[PDB]
Amino acid sequence: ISEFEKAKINAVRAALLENAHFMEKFYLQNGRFKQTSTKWPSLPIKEAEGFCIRLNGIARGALDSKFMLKAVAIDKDKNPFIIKMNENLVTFICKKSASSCSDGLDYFKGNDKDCKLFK
Repeated sequence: ISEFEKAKINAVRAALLENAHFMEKFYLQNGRFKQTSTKWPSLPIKEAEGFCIRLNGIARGALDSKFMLKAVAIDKDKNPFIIKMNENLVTFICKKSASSCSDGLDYFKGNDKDCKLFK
C-alpha cells in the first residue's frame, strides 16, 4: 500500500522533476547568483506515468513569480493521490484532486480528500 505511494509518486515526480527545472528557472531568475548561466526550461509534459502534467491554477504559463505545476492521476481509483509542484521545489500529495487531465488518456476524475506536504 504505502510502497505504491512513494514509488508512483517518485515516478511521475521524475516528470515533475522536469517541472523542478521549470520552477528552477524561477529560482535562477529570482535569485541570480551567476549571470553566465542562461536557462530556459520548457515543459513538454502533458501526461506521464499515468498522471497528467498540466498548467492550471493561478496561471497557465510563466507570468508572475508563481509557476503552475500540476500532476493529476488520470484514474483517481488506480491512483488515490495527486502530485503537485510548487515553485518552492515542493511536492503536494493530496488524496483530493487539484486539476484534471486534458490528455484524455482513459479516464477523468473529480474527488476531494486529504492533503500532504512532500519536501
